[PDB]
Amino acid sequence: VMAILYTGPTGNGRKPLVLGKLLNAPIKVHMFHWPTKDIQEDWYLKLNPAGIVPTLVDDKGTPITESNNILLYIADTYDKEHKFFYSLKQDPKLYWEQNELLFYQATQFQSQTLTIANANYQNGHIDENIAQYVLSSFEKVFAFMETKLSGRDWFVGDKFTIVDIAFLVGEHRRRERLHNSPIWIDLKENFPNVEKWFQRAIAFENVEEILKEHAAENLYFQ
Amino acid sequence: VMAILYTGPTGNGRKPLVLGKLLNAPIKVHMFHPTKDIQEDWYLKLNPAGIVPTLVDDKGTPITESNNILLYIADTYDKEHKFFYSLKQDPKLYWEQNELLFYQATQFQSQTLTIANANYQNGHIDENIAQYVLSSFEKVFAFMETKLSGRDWFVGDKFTIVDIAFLVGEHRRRERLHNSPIWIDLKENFPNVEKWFQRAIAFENVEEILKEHAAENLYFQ
Ligand SMILES: [Cl-]
Ligand SMILES: [Cl-]
Ligand SMILES: [Cl-]
Repeated sequence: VMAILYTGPTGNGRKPLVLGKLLNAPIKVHMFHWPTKDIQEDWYLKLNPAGIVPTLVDDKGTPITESNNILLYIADTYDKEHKFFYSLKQDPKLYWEQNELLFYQATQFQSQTLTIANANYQNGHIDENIAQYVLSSFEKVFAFMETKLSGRDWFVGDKFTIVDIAFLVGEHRRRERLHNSPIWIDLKENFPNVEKWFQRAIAFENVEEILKEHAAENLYFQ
Repeated sequence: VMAILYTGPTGNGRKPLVLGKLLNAPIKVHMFHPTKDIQEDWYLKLNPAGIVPTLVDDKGTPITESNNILLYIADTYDKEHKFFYSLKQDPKLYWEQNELLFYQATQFQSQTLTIANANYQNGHIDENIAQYVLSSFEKVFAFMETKLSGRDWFVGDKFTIVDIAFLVGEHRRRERLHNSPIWIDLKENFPNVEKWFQRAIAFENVEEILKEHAAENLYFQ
């Protein structure tokens, strides 16, 4: 009956978690320990054959998967005032900007950087070849974000939206996990628009409090 | 006036090309001539990421990200919903459609094919990356094999933009990785996926559209 969000304290897991809480949506949260063998169990793979978090099981029992897609689903379903997103009829221009940035955040930020790094981290090391790939990918993503954020406060329209949630959660994760790594980049110096935007996004309502609930340590690097 | 699709001949680029051509949509296509054209100022104004493809709509607005362009062209030009499911009409299939477009872009392309293509140069790829790429493809194909079990198409009962997204990625995988250390033959372990790929390229004139390369002289095709 009631919707259930199965998730973990990760760059992808935290996105719909933040949105659901900002909306006070009737969504029960099942927070996995991290890492967990639960997502390899039969019952989970039935909900999400990709074997990744998060999964939202909706109020009819159907799984919705892919973090940035779940953002869209939760907004459409529970954000009745459109506080955190733009609908196609509401404002088509902004709707398409929102959609493209959710694809971009997923592919060019999360997938190209954090997911690749974590998949190739073992025993306190990421191989130099992968490490440089990831570093160059971060360089590209930050150049893009810096440009997009030029002359504005938020990614889309004139307010904090699901696009800001997607980007802020990835960036918060990067700072949480990679500050002590060979692939750290300090934004203060070369990407001032992104830094300014991050600080205002993390400061929005209770976003920071939500993210702190299951705070993680930096990855160890020899 | 007319919408314009700027592309190359790539895993992302052919997706909106295929849909547009299948719809006989009023979209002019310009293929750039390995190119640094996409670093030019006018192009960066349309797509600050400096990549292809970009669709500029009939009002001068750029739409980016291949799988998103699929959705936009479908909403805009697919009046009869031949190639997609709308949220209003079929919300259940709409969300399955949306999640698979995210999957194809992230797990198939970004996390796997893109990494493979970038790191396989001049017939060589570092062993550690090759191993990452192979394990990733094995997982993705297994997923697709599961999704396609007892089905002809990825979503609903017809060829859709999800099939377009997956087929273009698979076409590009074959075009670049066939004679390499990270080749995988689907016939061997993924027969559902092989059968689906053949069915998808055989759909209408898909195979023809995929053969299209830049015109020699003319700006548009
Ligand atoms: Cl996602
Ligand atoms: Cl895409
Ligand atoms: Cl990509």
